[PDB]
Amino acid sequence: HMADPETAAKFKSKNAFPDPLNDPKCNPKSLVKKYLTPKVFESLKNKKTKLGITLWDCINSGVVNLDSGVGVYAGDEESYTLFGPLFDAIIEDYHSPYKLATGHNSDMNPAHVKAPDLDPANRYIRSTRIRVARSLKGYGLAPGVTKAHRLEIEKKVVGVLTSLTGDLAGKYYPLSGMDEKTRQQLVDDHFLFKKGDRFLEAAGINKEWPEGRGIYHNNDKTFLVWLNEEDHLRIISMEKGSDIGSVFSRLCRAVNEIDKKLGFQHTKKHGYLTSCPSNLGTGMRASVHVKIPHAKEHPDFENILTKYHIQARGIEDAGVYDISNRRRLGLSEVQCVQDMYDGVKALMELEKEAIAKKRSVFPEVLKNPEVKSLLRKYLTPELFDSLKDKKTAKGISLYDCINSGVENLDSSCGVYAGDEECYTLFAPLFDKIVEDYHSPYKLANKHTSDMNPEKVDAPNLDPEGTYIRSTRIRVARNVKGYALTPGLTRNERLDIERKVVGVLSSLTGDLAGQYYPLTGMDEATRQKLVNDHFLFKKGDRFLEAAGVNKLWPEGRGIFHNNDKTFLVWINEEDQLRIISMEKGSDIGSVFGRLCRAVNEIDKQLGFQHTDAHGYLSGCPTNLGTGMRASVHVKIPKASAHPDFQKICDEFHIQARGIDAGVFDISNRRRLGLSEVQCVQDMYNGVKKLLEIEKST
Repeated sequence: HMADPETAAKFKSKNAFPDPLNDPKCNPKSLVKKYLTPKVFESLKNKKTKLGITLWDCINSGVVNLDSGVGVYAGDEESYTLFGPLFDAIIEDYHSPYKLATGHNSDMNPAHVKAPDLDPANRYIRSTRIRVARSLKGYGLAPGVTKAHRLEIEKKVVGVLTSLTGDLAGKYYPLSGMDEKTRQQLVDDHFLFKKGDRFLEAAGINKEWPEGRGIYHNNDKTFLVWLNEEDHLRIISMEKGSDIGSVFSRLCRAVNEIDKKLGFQHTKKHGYLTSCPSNLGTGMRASVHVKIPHAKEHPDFENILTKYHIQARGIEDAGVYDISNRRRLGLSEVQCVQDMYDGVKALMELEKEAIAKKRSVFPEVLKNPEVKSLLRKYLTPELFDSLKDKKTAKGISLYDCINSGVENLDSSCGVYAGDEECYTLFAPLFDKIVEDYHSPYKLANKHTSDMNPEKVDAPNLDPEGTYIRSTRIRVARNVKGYALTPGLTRNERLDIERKVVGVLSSLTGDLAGQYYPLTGMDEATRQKLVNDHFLFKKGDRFLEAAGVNKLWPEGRGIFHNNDKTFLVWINEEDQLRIISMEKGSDIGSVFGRLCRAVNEIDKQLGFQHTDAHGYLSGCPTNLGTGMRASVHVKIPKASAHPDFQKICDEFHIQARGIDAGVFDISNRRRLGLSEVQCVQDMYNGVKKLLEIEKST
């Protein structure tokens, strides 16, 4: 249960049977204990491979580490035959029901896999990963490879890897000579490996550490190679989402190229040769993270697992399971992936059946009297019945839209739109909620957008900042051509991030700045952002239930200008949250800067917009202008003045408190007035508040 190398060495130096295998501490499930019998030991203790590999070399880790599951490593290919009486038994046990006599067939042609993307909307599956172990022709395996040959392997591999093009293009980092900065980065990406543990140590695998070891990854960070760790190659293809077809394609592309140029250790009986016999055959571990708490309780759950030879283990994450293959010998890589795909699909269809069933009925929780959401107010059972089966082109149902209000009974609204079509297809519900929250606006009135700052007449109110401390204007926007945030697929969100960053990086003048993706953000970048109050985090339970938090934090990021007067959040609650900000009183300048930035983005990308709703948002509260204009101002005199109420009411502004009696003055309306009108209203209102605070 800890390594005892000193005790093993006594027996090894005498070439005697390892007595500690008969030690009560030893794992009674140890394969080396089970099959290294005194007679097996006697028969094989004097044999050596061409590389000088002995039986003791092979069994050493299993004696040093008595808690071992397997407990042997092969120093070379010859070890599997010369020490066959040991390895054969171990293999056929671990890999049962596989029989070496049956033989193994490899298949790394991704075109043999039929895998249409299971879950692009990411309703169930969270991530997909495929890993294979390989060793190069012409060398011993990792426990027996010579110092010179490990270096030759690294060199040959790197030559192929750095030749890779397209999405496989990337960079190699040798462990030897790696600086602290790089080490930190690779840890942050979880790409780093360190000196092997007690098991690899005792196997002889750690020799010459860290010479000849290295890490390669593509620029997308969806392809990773560990070089000369436990095997010559550990090759991993991975990404968020469900697209195992694309993951396996990328894997195959790289592996076949290496195979072509270099060649792999491989036999009919064993498949690909690896250091540990657990990794023979396909040498593959395929893994999908999927949320299936309902399918788990189904009586056909274990039957599906058994049928496809997969296993389900536990991994915010309730109901999430790691589905993985149990088998590597007797099925091809193609077959493993297809079983993985078919198996997860069957498990997913179970979850979907359970959910469609529960969604087939009016949400009983809404019947409760003390629930006061607009959802409850307007969602009658007849309305529910007339709409519950209709779906948008992007696959959004009514229940998708109302889910957050059903899961969060204490919501105010409780309805999110997954896409533009929701506002039309589920209009009998959405119209009522829009006109309630945005009262007195009527959708029949329609909305006029206006982002021309020259139509605002705003001579600077308080140049000294005596009363007005800061001025802020934010707009929410969503990019035309996509779902809204709650309905986004993985690829849409990534496309949005890519195109927005593109526009933002092209911004010149006082709008020039830098982007900070959340994915792979370091401690110091974060801290810096927190200090400026620029950082955002994963959405709350309302956003979580609305489907807004999917694949967090992929596709999410932060941009700000050098002056820190311009800030953009990407794919937070809306696809775009755009903020212009200043100390002092100059609303015209803040709005002028905002318009310059928003209009440029509009021209390049386009926004989601209708005549009736103005700019579209997943949250109906952010429709129209999607604007929040904010002025921080010290107004003790006028807050007590009796024209105060009249002023706030005429100009549709409201004051809330916050260093002094600084009040936040913000706009009350978003639909029925243009951005220009909103800013002009704010200017006019604040002007009158100032005239009272300044009278003598």
